[PDB]
Formats: sequence, structure tokens, C-alpha cells
Amino acid sequence: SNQAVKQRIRAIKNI
Amino acid sequence: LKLPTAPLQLSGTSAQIATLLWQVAAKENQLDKVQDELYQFIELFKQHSELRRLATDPFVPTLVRTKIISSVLKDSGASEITKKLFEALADEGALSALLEVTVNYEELMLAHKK
Amino acid sequence: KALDELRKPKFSSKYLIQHVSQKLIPAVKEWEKSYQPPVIHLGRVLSVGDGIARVYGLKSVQAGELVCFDSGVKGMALNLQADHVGVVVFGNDSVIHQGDLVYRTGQIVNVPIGPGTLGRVTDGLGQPIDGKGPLTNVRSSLVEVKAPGIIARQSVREPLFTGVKAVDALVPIGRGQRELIIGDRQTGKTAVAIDAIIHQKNCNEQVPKAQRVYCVYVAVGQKRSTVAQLVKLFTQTGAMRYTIMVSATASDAAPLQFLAPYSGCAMAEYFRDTGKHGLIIYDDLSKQSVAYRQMSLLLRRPPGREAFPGDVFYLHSRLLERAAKLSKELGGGSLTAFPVIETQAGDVSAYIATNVISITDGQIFLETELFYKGIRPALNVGLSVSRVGSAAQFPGMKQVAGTLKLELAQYREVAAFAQFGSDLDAATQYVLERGARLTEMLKQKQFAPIPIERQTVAVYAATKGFLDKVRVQDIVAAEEAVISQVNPAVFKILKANGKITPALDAHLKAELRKVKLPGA
Amino acid sequence: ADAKALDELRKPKFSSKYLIQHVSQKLIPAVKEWEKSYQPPVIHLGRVLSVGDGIARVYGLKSVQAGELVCFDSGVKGMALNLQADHVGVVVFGNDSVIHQG
Amino acid sequence: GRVLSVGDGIARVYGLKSVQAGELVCFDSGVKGMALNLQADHVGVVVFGNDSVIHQGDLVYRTGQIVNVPIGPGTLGRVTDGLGQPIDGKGPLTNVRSSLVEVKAPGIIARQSVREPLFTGVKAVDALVPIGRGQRELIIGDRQTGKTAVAIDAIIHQKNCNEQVPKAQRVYCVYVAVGQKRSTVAQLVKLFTQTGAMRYTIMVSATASDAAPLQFLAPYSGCAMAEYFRDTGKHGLIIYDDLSKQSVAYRQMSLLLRRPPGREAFPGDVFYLHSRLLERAAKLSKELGGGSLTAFPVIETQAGDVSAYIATNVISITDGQIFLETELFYKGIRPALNVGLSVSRVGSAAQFPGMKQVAGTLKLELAQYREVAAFAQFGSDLDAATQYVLERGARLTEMLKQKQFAPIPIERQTVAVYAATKGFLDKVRVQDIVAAEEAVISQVNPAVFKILKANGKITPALDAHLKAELRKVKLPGA
Amino acid sequence: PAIDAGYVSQVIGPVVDVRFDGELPSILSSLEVEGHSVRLVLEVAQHMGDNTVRCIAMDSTDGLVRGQKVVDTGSPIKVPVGRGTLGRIMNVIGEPVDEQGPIDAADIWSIHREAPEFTEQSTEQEILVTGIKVVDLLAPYQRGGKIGLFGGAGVGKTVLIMELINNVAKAHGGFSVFAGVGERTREGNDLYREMIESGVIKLGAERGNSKCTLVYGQMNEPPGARARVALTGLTVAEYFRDIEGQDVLLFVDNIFRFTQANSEVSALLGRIPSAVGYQPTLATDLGGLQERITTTTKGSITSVQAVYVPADDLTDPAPATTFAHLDATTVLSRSIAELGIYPAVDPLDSTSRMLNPNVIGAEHYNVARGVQKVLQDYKNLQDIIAILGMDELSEEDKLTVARARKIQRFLSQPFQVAEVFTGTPGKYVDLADTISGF
Amino acid sequence: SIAELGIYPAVDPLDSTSRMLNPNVIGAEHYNVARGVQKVLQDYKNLQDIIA
Ligand SMILES: Nc1ncnc2c1ncn2[C@@H]1O[C@H](COP(=O)(O)OP(=O)(O)OP(=O)(O)O)[C@@H](O)[C@H]1O
Ligand SMILES: Nc1ncnc2c1ncn2[C@@H]1O[C@H](COP(=O)(O)OP(=O)(O)OP(=O)(O)O)[C@@H](O)[C@H]1O
Ligand SMILES: Nc1ncnc2c1ncn2[C@@H]1O[C@H](COP(=O)(O)OP(=O)(O)O)[C@@H](O)[C@H]1O
Ligand SMILES: [Mg+2]
Ligand SMILES: [Mg+2]
Ligand SMILES: [Mg+2]
Repeated sequence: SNQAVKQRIRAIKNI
Repeated sequence: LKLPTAPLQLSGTSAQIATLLWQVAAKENQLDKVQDELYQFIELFKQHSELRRLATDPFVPTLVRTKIISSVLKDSGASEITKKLFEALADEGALSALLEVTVNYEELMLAHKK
Repeated sequence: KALDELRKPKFSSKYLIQHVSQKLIPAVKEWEKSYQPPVIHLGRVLSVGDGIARVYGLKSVQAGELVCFDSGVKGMALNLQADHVGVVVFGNDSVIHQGDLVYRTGQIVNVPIGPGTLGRVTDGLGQPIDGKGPLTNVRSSLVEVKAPGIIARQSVREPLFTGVKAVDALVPIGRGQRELIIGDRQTGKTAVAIDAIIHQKNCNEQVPKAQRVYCVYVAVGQKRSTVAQLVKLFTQTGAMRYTIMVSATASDAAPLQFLAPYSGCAMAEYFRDTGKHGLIIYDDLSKQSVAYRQMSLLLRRPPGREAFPGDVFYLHSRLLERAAKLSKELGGGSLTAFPVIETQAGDVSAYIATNVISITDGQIFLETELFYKGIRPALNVGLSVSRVGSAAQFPGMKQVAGTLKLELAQYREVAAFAQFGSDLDAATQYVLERGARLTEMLKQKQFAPIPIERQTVAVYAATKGFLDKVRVQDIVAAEEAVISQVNPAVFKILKANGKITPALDAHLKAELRKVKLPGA
Repeated sequence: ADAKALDELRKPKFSSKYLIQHVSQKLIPAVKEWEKSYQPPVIHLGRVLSVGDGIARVYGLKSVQAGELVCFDSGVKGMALNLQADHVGVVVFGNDSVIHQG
Repeated sequence: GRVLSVGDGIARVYGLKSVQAGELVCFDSGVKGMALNLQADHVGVVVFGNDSVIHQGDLVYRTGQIVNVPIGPGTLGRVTDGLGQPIDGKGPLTNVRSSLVEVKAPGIIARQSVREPLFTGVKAVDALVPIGRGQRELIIGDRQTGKTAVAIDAIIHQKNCNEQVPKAQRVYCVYVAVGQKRSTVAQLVKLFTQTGAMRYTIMVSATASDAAPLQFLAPYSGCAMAEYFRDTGKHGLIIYDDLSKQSVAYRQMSLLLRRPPGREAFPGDVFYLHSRLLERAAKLSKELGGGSLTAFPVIETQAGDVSAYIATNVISITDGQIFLETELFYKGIRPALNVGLSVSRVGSAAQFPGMKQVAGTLKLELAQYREVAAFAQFGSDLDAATQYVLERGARLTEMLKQKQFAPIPIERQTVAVYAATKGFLDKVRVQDIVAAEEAVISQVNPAVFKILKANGKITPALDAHLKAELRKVKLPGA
Repeated sequence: PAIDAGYVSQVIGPVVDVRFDGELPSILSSLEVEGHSVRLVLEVAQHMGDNTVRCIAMDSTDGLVRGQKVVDTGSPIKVPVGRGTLGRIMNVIGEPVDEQGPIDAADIWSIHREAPEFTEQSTEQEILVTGIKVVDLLAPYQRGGKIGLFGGAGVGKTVLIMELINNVAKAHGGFSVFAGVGERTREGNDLYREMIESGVIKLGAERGNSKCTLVYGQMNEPPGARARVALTGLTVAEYFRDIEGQDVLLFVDNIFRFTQANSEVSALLGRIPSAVGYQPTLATDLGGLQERITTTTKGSITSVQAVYVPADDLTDPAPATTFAHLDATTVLSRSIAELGIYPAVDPLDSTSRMLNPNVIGAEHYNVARGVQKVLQDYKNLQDIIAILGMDELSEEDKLTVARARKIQRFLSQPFQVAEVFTGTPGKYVDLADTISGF
Repeated sequence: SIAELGIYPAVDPLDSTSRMLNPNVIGAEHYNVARGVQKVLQDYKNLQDIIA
């Protein structure tokens, strides 16, 4: 699940 | 099948050979004969180089080492126990374990000789 | 000093005393009269422990040969080391002592296969545990066999009807491919496999003998009460006469759990080698990989990623490659595999999950987020692939399946825009509600397999807007109203002709106009 | 095992000579009759004890420097990286298949 | 017995056929050791101290008995290391008795229910998460949030109470500094001797310079020295400073013995390491002496990481949990107790009954203030019902501040709490409450504090007199 | 007595090696150490191959010398079972540790036994009402099944199991066995006093009228003892199921401590470690325990096994292996316990096989599925409520947010045992009333 | 991701590289088109955060 937290980080940074 | 118990227990894989050697030579009551023979083999390893070359060199084939240890120990009144011991210890390259099988055998005999 | 070279010993072996004692105990003069244990065809146990016995002797044993201890428990000689044999134990290792005798049997591992295996709740070794006696009409074949080659196969043509609407339209399964049902815990995987078994009971009484499907369910690592409930269920539906229950549960020993899918594949390959059709579900294949991990780690093999061995890809590869559609020169049989891999919180990038996804053709990803949205079965329609595609899809279902895939593809990207209630577009709203119609169309209760013709009619009635007038919340019963209120002739000729003909698509176009929908 | 019970075998302790006297004359023709199945002993030279994956463990080589270009008899060169207590672990500059055990 | 090899915190010792598993052996260089791994061909010995004084061939003498520290009433005031050798420089330990560090905790039938409180003198913890005697209360926090200050004020309040009570209920503290700096232990010993708390405290210090089994064994040495007081009918208090450092030292010990590491490279028995230790803090029954031992494990998390391995280990062992948030510490609120996470399981059944009936409304108002502050961060609307309890919770969090090293007796805690929760400190500007409660304790008659310590319950006469006295208070802000 | 009296060869922590001159004991048999301070029972786990067994010691090995004689019992660890054990506290070797004399033993059963076979299994589905709303709504407990209370380090799985004892264990009629596997000793003393004060444990000569047997190997015990106390509680419950033939309860506290004790032992047996640090034989040891807790044809064992998760990690292999052995699963979460909700049952991860429309009725099933649907549609919008706010959602979404916020508070419930520290009196809810309420 | 959108063959246009993309070896008429397609696609993925 250590890719999903990176994608969530990228979505939160884009937001 | 019915082996006499060793007087003091010991460690593994080099003391077990001494435990079996004391058990077999105590079944045959040659307990001080084979100690003299092992002492003779210690000093025989000390004397010549072509015999310690059978225990330190890793390029000697096991066939010539087995045939050398058989054809040398064929004669001179050697015990059956020491002959079959050296055959089994030369077949597997365990001739370098002689120096620390005889010490555990001496500890066993010193326990017995009370 | 000349004595220092012989000071410390350089052993080429570990059980050196065990070789010395085969030559010093005859040096006693009274012990030459057959006072020697033979090791040509026998074997003495050196060290027992953790279901692993290391046996000195066994000079003529083969790798993978089933040996038998003198306690009665059997074992597989797995590691043939230079001075001993590492023998796994097929049972409790409490019955084994140091110094016990190991009698090899000369046989690589054998399981009873045949027509008498149907309905028999057996282990991964062949003993039935259902209490109905031994296996009678059987024969003893090998467990590990060579997979069929490139000549021995033909193209996957005929479909294997599942009975689940979320998979028979979107992720179609032909008779002879390997379809994985991957998900999380309590997401619907075993239920999809059980629906795939029960639909074979609903189907086999309508097809001839050459087209029947004999299921084999391989419960590896499950509870005993789960397999008891499943045997009770398959007997309550009467599908036990088509089903073999291979069961190495969690109480059973680790090599039994390791060999259960192999034993089941050997029991199901009998129908493949005799022109019949077979369907095997290696349920909880991850627990089989865990059992192989334990059996290898106690056998001193160096571990890799997640402490699995290296050849655990080969473990599932040589198991799954025995599922194929044979050519007409070799009988035209088929075996359709259904592995089940459990993920942990959606990490699909694990080791065993990526290996089984890399092996199998299809994949059915059941997600635990869409399970609690009411969408049961929880099929994530985006990630699920079926690499036979429309080559083995049911005709008639192929006429609407492209529309279903495209409309659900637009509905999957209309998300993250429906949370603004005033933001009407009147075109994304149409596909947004159409996706809700199609999503709530594909729901099913469990243990209720629908025949394929009623599935095609029910999804035809939703992809063409004949349930578009109802609300989003009453499509679970309007589906049943559409199934019941049409003529029974429509399913009767749609099952027989093979496709929605132009001589039928005007009949049921009007039969959906004489229906009563509970909403307008 | 200890060293204290193992140093004391350096002094002679047989108290009989019925083995070391006779076989000391037998051992030299016994090693003469297997002269063909030997290899010449290496002290300042080096004999390959094993080889694998481009790494040859060389017995002998009593005077290599750590990092010295060793050259095999196959013509391929090596580099003695780690020096163990009994053998030398060298690397293989190129094809490891032209290096056999011996 | 001879030494075969020394390195990586172990001494492969030849011989010692008569040694016991866990026997304190003593090398020829004076440094002690413990016969940990009794192998078939040697005896593994960890070295209690620096192993740079040990060679191959050194002699190893056995002491005849299991690893033991001198315990008893002579240790009170003496700064010891992990084996009880005093390093304070005031001679050997007189009036003492050696006993084992590794003992079994007393069983199910030996404990009794916690009845009496352990007053810590900090009014935040004793008003919100109350502690009985025989309670394991984990002080878990971040780095530099004031865990050690809470433990120090607990020890100093034990000193302050010890002269106002009879001999049969006295608390003898034990401080166990594992992994702390030697400078910090020096400041703490200077504080404990200039306030007089070294009359009742032992300082078991294995600092960060010391070897890893010393930091491993120092909580067991402290627990033995406090189990002297627990076993003989007296009472004990023990503070394990930074059990995270003790678990890191045991991780070093385990990884230097080639044991397989588990989560976060910890060994398999790091739960058993802390369960061997924190289960000896008991409240024995009336047959065994009626003694007690209260533990306070200190755990340093990283970023509020309550879900770490060692944090969830020591949470599952202890009876309570005190979580010290850093976002309340950096906003001036000291001690920075997190009431949404801090809880005492033993709690209200064994606390001060006046505080039991004055602080239920206090935690109720703080619960409603948490409900308001969870939604009123934005400044949207003022509904005049959330705003009143918002001001009440602001006044209560300002009331629950405290200056360091100043433990307040329990009657002056509950009088200030009663003056805060009954509305008498209302319409005061919130930056003046820290003078207001000081003036309230100063101006109410000391007869009220005396009778409230005496009876231990707010009588119907006592609150009727106390309301009328709190009307007569020169409060700032008017 | 030269033969059948072995000596201790080597000691590595809680792992003791005995070397024999003849007749090595079978694996899983009990040994006794001569001349130790406490009665130290070893248990053979392996055969090392040099006439040497490798034993796990059920007590501390501090003070073992490598010359101590060890006798063989010729049997496994055998505990006193029967009706006379009702009201006693036992350790892992069957001794009373409550100081009430010896245990009145009908039979002396060993703790190592085979699981009941496939044909002896019973397939029955009847509900067990517990009074909690989330359990009786979303994951109803099978009467004769297995129940796991996951969640770890202060979520309330030990409070919840006392509430389950207090609710079911007095209105049951059959016996009960509490097996405390590595929980606190204080919690065992609290339960002992609370069961004496409630009347399910009696002392004196009327001990036999009690209905609960305690078996404690609590967290102060060495890892040899914690690996075997669950098996002792299983032997005590299996005597009542197999011989007395009546339905029992078996509340095992912290079954993670069994796996953890076997992992602490299997670090020193020299086995290669598996994933994150556990033993390789996790699944087989846990199966050989957990398949003995089963309802057969003659009796029933209704077990509520609290399962501690490590560092709140459900992908840890020690609870993820345990997930396969349970009928009804009740996962507790700390993200809901930090919202003040109690009991902190995660409603979108706690499942059961009883939640089926054929068993509990289509009304209860459709209410539970609607509740799960409302909570899941709330959980999908949590980031939108977090960053964008409640003031831009749809009408239906901000109605489901209010309905979900009402049912999240409504799933919380004050407990009959929790009022010692919270003040609110506990409310035992009936089944049809909470179904109608939801 | 491009296979999720139904575009097959699911070649990623911003990770596919070649040594034949040098403007000497294919000329300007192919390299300018390839570079323009890459530029508008990468700008579309950059703008895809706000248009979604
Ligand atoms: N079509 C359906 N309608 C309603 N409920 C369903 C449907 N399919 C499955 N379920 C429910 O979902 C659950 C699925 O459990 P399943 O048999 O998948 O266990 P599993 O995920 O294979 O393994 P584990 O028990 O380890 O999680 C069942 O309890 C069943 O009640
Ligand atoms: N009640 C208080 N009033 C004022 N200051 C305080 C109070 N409590 C703590 N502090 C301040 O907090 C700082 C750190 O406190 P403390 O030394 O107790 O933390 P700690 O737990 O030792 O942290 P660490 O272990 O990481 O050093 C000190 O400088 C001290 O002045
Ligand atoms: N129903 C409940 N109501 C209020 N608090 C609870 C409840 N259940 C648990 N708690 C809190 O949880 C704490 C203890 O949890 P516990 O049951 O010990 O879990 P664990 O055994 O995993 O630590 C108690 O102090 C209590 O305050
Ligand atoms: Mg399942
Ligand atoms: Mg500190
Ligand atoms: Mg608990």
C-alpha cells in the first residue's frame, strides 16, 4: 500500500 | 546393540567420535591400547609431511587417501578399532579431526581410569 | 609449529558420526554376524521436528518419492542432500522418534482419480473424510504431472457460464482458461466460485453428456466448519454429484495444504483426459503459498521476498498450466481453473498476488469499498480483464456487452463530479444515471445463479432503456418483474438458437412494453 | 576441547613405538604408487579450489597483496579482493567458464 | 573458566560447568557479567560494563548465585548504576541486603483491588486522570513535552506528603534513568537533594555512555529496589525514564547475539521485556503485607506516534495512559495533557472523593469544550451556547496550567477546581486566572484546607461555608 | 535409574536441551527437572539428533545448571479436568493458583490432541443476542461459533469481552471457561473478584455450583507458559464438550499472545524466520489450536477470542492468519475510539457469516445492509467534507451525512461494566428493538 | 491508465522514447510533429489537475 499513500500525497499536493 | 555407557558426557561431532571409540574399545577392553595408537598417530602426523598432506590439502582425491590409509594400516599389529576408525575418518577427509578426537578420548579414559 | 595445520577440523559433512558408526560397530568381534542396519532401501530418522524429519540412509530414494515411516504416517522425500534426506511429514510429527525406520515405497505421490471420486470429501492425499467408505471406482495416478504442450491444446472457444451477471457480461470466461478471483477478506470470492459451481448444477441437466461440467473445489487452509457448511450447501442444492471436495484444512499438516491443489488438479484432470469438461477452484491459493513457505523454511532453503522461496512462481505456474482446452486429437476436453488470491488491504503489488496475476488470463478484482456500497458481487469493472475477450463470450451477450463496457467506462470517469448537486450538465447526468441503472442492474443475491439467457434479456432491458423510467432505488425488484412478466418462450428460444436473432429482437422489444414497473 | 588440553600434544606421549616405526618405511612407496593421481603442491603459487558466477576461490597464493592482479593459467586475469585464512577469493576479468576446479 | 572470544557485547566463556543460567559472573578486570546463553560447548556472557577491558584468556569467576543487587533501606538517597554499585561517591551501601533482579510477579490471588490514591501534586493529572497506588500509568509523549517534569513533581509531592501522614502510609520513590544524559541525571540529583526529596528517593541511573546491558538491567535493578518496599508492607513509587531507550538497548543486545529481529528490528520478546518489568508494580493483598508499587513508564514517541511498536507494547501492559500533546505544549499550556486520549482504568473508584464529586463536571465541561473547539476553529457563528462553554473550557484549560517543580497539595487542588467549575472565577480575563487561583488558595482560611484534607469529602456544611468564603476573594479583573 | 533419567545439555533462554542415554521421549511430552526451586516442567518440541531433545520450559530457566537430571513423565502436559474444576484458577500445568487446596479431578487429560474430524462437525446457524447494537445489527454472533474481537492497544476489546461475559455468560445455562492468554495479572484478579461478587464463582464446599473455570497464564509468565495456556483452557472446555456433552463458552483473552509466545520460542530454536519476524509455523500452530475450538455433534463451544493486532496493522500476518478461522469478526478501530464512540466497532470491516437473508430475516439483513451502505457513502465523502466543507455538497449527500452522523452516534452504547469509570448506566438492548430503531 | 480509458494500443505517449527521434535521422518534418504532440500531451496532463 506504499504506492497508494504516494498517490494520495500527490493528489493532496495538487489540491 | 548393547554399548557400555561412557563415564562423562561430552560435546558434539568430534567428541561423539571419541564417545563411540571409548564405547567400542570398552566393549573390547582395549581402552589403553587405542590410546597408545592414537598417541602414535599424533606423533606420526608430527613426523612426516606426506601424511599431514592427506589432511590439510583439499586437492587430494578421496580414493588415493582411502587406499593409502588402508595399505599403510594393513600391518604392524594395529587394532581393528583403530584401523576401521582411520578408514572411516580418511574416507570423509576427517583426518584433521584426530587431534581433537584423541583429547576427548583422553578425558573419557581419565574419567574411567578414575 | 608443524601441528598447527591439523589443529582445527575441516569437516565436509555434518553427520560424520553417523558414517563412522556404520564402520566402528562392526569392529567389535562379536558384532559381525548381521549386526548392521541396512540403508540401501531403508532409512533411520536423525532429527525430527516441526513436521520435518531428516533421514539418514535411503540411497535408492527418488526426489519427490512418497516414503512411509514405521509409525504409519507417510512422507514425501523432498530434499535429497549429500549425506541425508530431508523428508516432510504428511501428518502429526509427534508419532516420530529419532531412530525410527523410514521405508520408501518407490512411488512418486499418488492420488485416486476416476468417476468414483464424484461427491467424495477427500484430503490432499486421497483419503476420504466424509464417512462414506473408501474410493471404489477409481484409479491411482500421479500428483505432479507434466502440463500439456503446444500441440496438445486448441483455441478456447466454448463459454463456461458462471451465472453471475457482473462476470458473464463484462469478464467472460471460456471453458479452458484460468480466471483469478482476487480480493480482500470477506469480499465475495468464495461466493462467486460457489455460484460458478451451482450454475453447473442448473446447466448440466439441459446439456448432453459431452458438454457437462464436473466441478472440483479445493479448500486449502480454510476451517473445517467452512468445508462442512459447503458440503451441506452442495448437498442441499444437490450439486455434490458433480463436485469433488478436496480439503486440506488449517488443522491438517503443511505438506497436505501444499499438495491439496496439486491433488485436486490430478483429480480434475481425469475429465480433461477423457473428453469431459472440468472446472477447478483452487480456493485460497495464498494459503497454499504460505504452506509451501513454511515447508521450505523448515527445510533450510534460503528465503526471498516476504520470506518466500524463489520457485514459488514455479509452484503456481506448474499448477495452473495444467488447465487448458485440449484439441480434438486428444479428446477435446477442458479444465477451467479458478485460483483465489487474497490481498491484504488492497496491496496488489505483493509477491504471490503479482505472480498469480502474471500467470492467469483473466482476473476478477473484488474490492472491499464497492462491497459496502450495496454492489454485491463487488466487481471492480475497471481492473478486471478477460484475455479471451469476445472469443468465448456468449452471442447475444456480445451484442450488448460492448455497450455495457463503454457506458460503465464513461460512468467510471463521471465520478468526482456528482458531489456538486446544482452542477447539471444534462449529458453527463444522462450517462451518470445510466451508469447507476447498469450498476444496480448487475446485483445478485448469493447462492442464486441466473441462467445466461435471462441474464442477456435482463441486461438488454437495461442497456436499451426499458428500465430507464424507474428510479435508481427500485431496480433490484424491477429486474425480477422484467424476468417474470415476459413470455417464457423468449428464454426458451434464446437458449436454443444461440444469439438474439432479428426474428426475436422485435418480440421482446414489445414484451418489455407489456411489463409493469414499480415506478413511473 | 580447549587450547590448554590441545597444546600438550606437541610433546611426544606415545610410550610405545609399534606403529610409528614400521609404517614410516611403508608410507613413502605408498605415496609413490599414487604419484599419478596427485597435483604438485602450491605454496607460493595458487590452485583454484572452486569457481562460480565469475568468482574463483584460489587455494594457496601465500604472498599476494590485497588487490593484486592475479593471472590464471587460462590467460584471464583476476584481482585478489578478499584474503581468507586458508584460501584467496579472487574475481574473474571476463569468461569464468575457462576456469575449472584445479 | 577461560574466555574464548569477546566482541559484539558477548563473552564466549569456556568451561564453567557449574554455572547457572542467569548467574552473575565476574571477570578478572572487575567488570561483572551475566551467564545468559548456557551452550553445550561454552557459556555466553553479556558484559555489564565496557568490554574493552576483557581479553581472550581472561579468567571468569562465578559468584555462586543469580544476578542480584543490594536492596533495602540503605539505598534511599544513594545514586546507583544498573547493578547497585553507588556512583555518588559517599562510600559503600550500608544497611542493605542483596536480592535478585529477575523474580516472578505475584499471581492472581496475591493482588488486591486498588483503593487508596497516589497524589501526584499536579492538579491536571490528579483532576482528570487520577492514579491509585498499584497503578501502571504510562506517561507517553513526544520529545521535550514534559514527561520527566510530571514524574519529578510526583516524587516531590511524595516528599511533601510523607511528613504529614503516619509511617504506615508513606511513599518511597525510585527514579530509573535509562539512556538519559549524565548531565541531566546530575541536575536531577541536585534538585532532589536541594528540595529534600533524596530522603525518600533512589536514583538508579544507567546513562547513555554506559554499555547496553546496563541500560537493559537498570529498570530491573530499580524494580528490585522498589520491590523491597512493596514486599514488606510499605509503599513504593517507581519511574522508568524512557523505556523506549531501554527497548533500544535491548534491541542492541539482541541484534548483537544474531537473534531474528521482528517489527522495527526489535526482537521477539520486547513485549515480554516490558511485561517482565511492569507487572511487578502491584498492590498486594492483606495477607502478603498490603504493600504497593506504582509505576510510571515514560515513552518518547516521534510525531504523536501512539501506534508505534514500543508505544502499543507499553499501552497494552499498563493500566492507564497519559498522552502529552506537543501542540498544547508549544502554546504555553503546561502540563500539556491530552484529555481525549488520556484515561485511567483504575481511576475514579480509588481517588479522592471530593475530587471524585467535583471533577466529573470538570471533565464534562472539558468534553463540551472539545466538542466546541472541534467545530469553532473557523470563527463562523456564535450561538451563545457553544460560546459560554467555550469560555468555560478556556477558563478550565487556563486553570489547569502549572509552574514546574511546584506540586500542589490535594485540598488546594480541589478548592481551586471547585472555584473554577462552580462559576466563582467567572468574568475574569483569561490571562489573569493564574494569579486568581493563587489568590484563592491564599485567601481562603487554612482551616478549610485542614478540614478538607481531614474528612476527605465535601460535606454539606463545607460547601456552604466555601461558597460564602469564595464570595470574599479579591480576584483580579473584578 | 541410569536409563530414563536425562541431563540438561544446554540452555538458551526459555529453551532447554536435555540429552538422554536411551529412550528419548516423544515430541510434545512433559519433562520434570530435578532439584529446581519451582516445579519446572519442560515440554519437548524437537529431536536434535544427538540423543538430544529441545524442550520449551513452562517456567523460568533462571538457575538451571548443565548437569541437572531430568526425569520423563512419558506423557504430555496433563491438566485436571472434570466438574470439580468449576471455580478454580489454573496455570499451564494444572496447578491451582487461587490457594483453595488441590483440584478435584475427575480425569487427567493431556493438552495435545487431534482436532475433531470432518464427519463430527455440526452445521447449525442460530443467533446469539448480546445486547450490543453493532454486534446484534451488523455482525450477529453465531451460537456455537467463533468470535474474534480485533483491534489493539486501548480500543476496548478487554472491556467488550467483560461485557460479553456479563451479558451472555449468566443467561446461558451452560458452563463457561475463561482462558487468559497473556493479558494482565491485574485483570485476572479483577475478574476473579468480580466473578465471586456476581455468583458465577463460589468458594468453600459449594464450589461445584459455580459455572466458570478460570485458566490463567497471564503476561508475567515466560513464553513457554503463554504458548500453552490456551491449550489448557481448550482441554478444560473440551472435557465439558466431549464428555459432559453440553454447550459451553470459551472467552480466550489476547490470542495474539499465543502466536507471540511461539514466536519468542521459535527465535531460539534456530528456525529461519518468516515474514515480519514471526515463526515459519504460524498458520499450522494457529490451525492446530483454533480447529480444536469447534462445535461438534455432541456439544458446543461458543468462543469469543480477543485478538490483539500489532501497532494497529491488519495486514500483519498474525491477525491476518487468524481472520480465516473466525465466523463472526468484530474489528475495533482507534480512529472511531478517538471520536468518543464506544464500543469502537468498525461497522465497515466487522463481518459475519450469520448476516445472511435466509437466517436472520430479510428485515434485519436489509437494515444492516442499508446501514453499511449509508456509512460507506459517508466514508467516500470524508475528504470532501475535510477540504471543501459541508456547504457545497448535494442535497442527498448532505442528508446521508446527517443520517450517517446520527447512526454513528447511535451505534455507540453505554456498557453494564463500563459505568465504574464513566457514570452512564449500561443499557441492554433487545434485538427487534434495535432493528426497528435502525 | 490509458487502457482504463479504452484507448488501445495503450502506449504511453510521454514515456515512449527512441534513438530514431534525432532530427538528423528522420528530418524536421517528423521531429517537429513528435515534439508538438509530446508538448501538448504533457501540458494536458499538467492541466488535468484543475480540469478534473
Ligand atoms: N451476491 C451476494 N449478495 C449478498 N451477499 C453476498 C453476495 N455474495 C457474497 N455475499 C456475502 O459476502 C460474504 C463473502 O464471504 P466469502 O465467502 O467471500 O469469504 P472469503 O472472502 O472468500 O474468505 P474470508 O472468509 O477469509 O474473508 C459472505 O458472507 C456472503 O454473505
Ligand atoms: N509545568 C511546567 N511549567 C513550565 N515549564 C515546564 C513545565 N513542564 C516542563 N517544562 C519545560 O519543558 C522543558 C522540557 O521538559 P522536560 O525536561 O520535563 O521534558 P522531557 O520529558 O525530559 O523531554 P526529553 O525526555 O525529550 O528531554 C523544560 O525546559 C521545562 O522548563
Ligand atoms: N464501552 C466503553 N466506554 C467507555 N470507555 C471504554 C469502553 N471500552 C473501553 N473503554 C476504554 O478503554 C480502556 C481500556 O481498553 P481495554 O479494554 O483495556 O483494551 P486493551 O485491552 O486492548 O488495552 C479503558 O480505560 C476505557 O476507558
Ligand atoms: Mg472464503
Ligand atoms: Mg525525559
Ligand atoms: Mg485488556
